[PDB]
Amino acid sequence: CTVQVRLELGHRAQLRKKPTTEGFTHDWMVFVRGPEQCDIQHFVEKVVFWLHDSFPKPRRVCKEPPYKVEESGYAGFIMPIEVHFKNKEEPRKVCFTYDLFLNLEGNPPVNHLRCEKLTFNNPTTEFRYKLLRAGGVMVMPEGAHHHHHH
Amino acid sequence: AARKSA
Repeated sequence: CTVQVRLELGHRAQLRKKPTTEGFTHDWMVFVRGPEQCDIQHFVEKVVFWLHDSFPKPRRVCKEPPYKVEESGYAGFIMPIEVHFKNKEEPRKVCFTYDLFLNLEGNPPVNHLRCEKLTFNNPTTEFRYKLLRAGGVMVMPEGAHHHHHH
Repeated sequence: AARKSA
């Protein structure tokens, strides 16, 4: 038994004309979502966005869609992102590292997107049900039989 | 651009 399912990671960034009072030059938004017409809430319990230490309360949790964070800042950084599953066995979660980069003056706003495919070996029937409700496919080996004589 | 680190 094998279940394959997909996730989307992305972010948008925009250069401000006039910086904020804190000197922030960009407004940005980072998100986790499913492919077109796939509600990952079926199998995702929560998403934790680990912002840089310079933000207040940088451990940002989304327990329900939209799974996203909207902020303002002056510099890009690598953002660890944890997608937690509605699963009582391991794996309980999956960890990504996302490059939240900002655009230079003269380049268009950022609209970056990533597609990630998760593969689970023999998930519990309850969890595999949730994955198949969100665009997954289940694959099960069977006994093969040849079509010709020898 | 400038970046931040951990």
